[PDB]
Amino acid sequence: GPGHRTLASTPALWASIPCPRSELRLDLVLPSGQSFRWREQSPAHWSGVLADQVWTLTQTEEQLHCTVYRGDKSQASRPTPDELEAVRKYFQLDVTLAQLYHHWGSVDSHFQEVAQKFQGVRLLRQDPIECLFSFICSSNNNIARITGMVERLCQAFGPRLIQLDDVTYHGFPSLQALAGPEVEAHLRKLGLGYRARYVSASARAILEEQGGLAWLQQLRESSYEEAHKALCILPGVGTHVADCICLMALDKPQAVPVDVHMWHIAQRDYSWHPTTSQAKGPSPQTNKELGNFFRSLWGPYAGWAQAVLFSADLRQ
DNA sequence: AGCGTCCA
DNA sequence: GGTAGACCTGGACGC
DNA sequence: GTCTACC
Ligand SMILES: [Mg+2]
Ligand SMILES: [Mg+2]
Ligand code: NA
Repeated sequence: GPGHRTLASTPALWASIPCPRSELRLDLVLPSGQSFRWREQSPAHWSGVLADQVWTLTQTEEQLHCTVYRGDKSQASRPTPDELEAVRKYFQLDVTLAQLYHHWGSVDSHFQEVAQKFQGVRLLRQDPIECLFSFICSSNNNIARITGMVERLCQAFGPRLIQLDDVTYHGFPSLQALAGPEVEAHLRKLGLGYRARYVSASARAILEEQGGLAWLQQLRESSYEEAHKALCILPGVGTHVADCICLMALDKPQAVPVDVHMWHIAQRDYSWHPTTSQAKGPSPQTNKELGNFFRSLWGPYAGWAQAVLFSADLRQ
């Protein structure tokens, strides 16, 4: 298929969004375990599926440049303002990150030192279905392997979009695509391990027991506490996966996912121990306490602060 | 040399 | 509710 | 990281 585009080579096909590097660093956000569907197919150019279409993104110092491959056999053209609005919404650019960074660093000198090096780590606003099933795949696993699982999931069950170079892009699967009684065994052949049952069972649960796709909108509109509790009914979704979905797709900025990294960070960088449990190792109680600790430290956007330290810890 | 343990 | 241990997969890497 | 089984 046609080539992945670069900004310098095809400038007619790109349009810009005002966005300084202090507000966004694509190389620190897109491969850091929020979305698993972006790839740096050319140096400094990131390609992936965003609102049912393939996009490539690249930055200059003050602008985010975007290009869209529409693949309806239409003539190539730069993104329209309406199309760019989807990219603006995905990166939540109405939130001003430099002001959050000032607050987090003011209350936390360790955060301040990390943030000096890791500018522009913000939170994507993801589709709830893509986020739910990607994070069901993430538990007790590593980002490289999760990325391959999500890719093969989309390849097998999501609609084909377009081919660029040797890469065939697919949309994320629907609930209905993942709900069949044959889907689990297929996802096992695709190497999802014991999470194959969780993906298929969770799709069935949403369709058969929760009212379908509208339930995720209910949870978007619900409090953090109510959305967090409700998600945990799903097979494979415990408190960490539920917090990932709350933070990254249901607009709960205070949700703080607590994984192996955040636990290591708490111990190493904060010398933290739980005070609501005599036993100090990970447990339902101590994981709950740690998320409350980070919220008390960083404030209402504590989950966004978590994403900064998580991105940095993947690099260290 | 590559098995087998650690780890995400 | 607290606790312990099993668990798919496959890269890192000590021995 | 979540599940299941046992206290
Ligand atoms: Mg054309
Ligand atoms: Mg559950
Ligand atoms: Na420090």
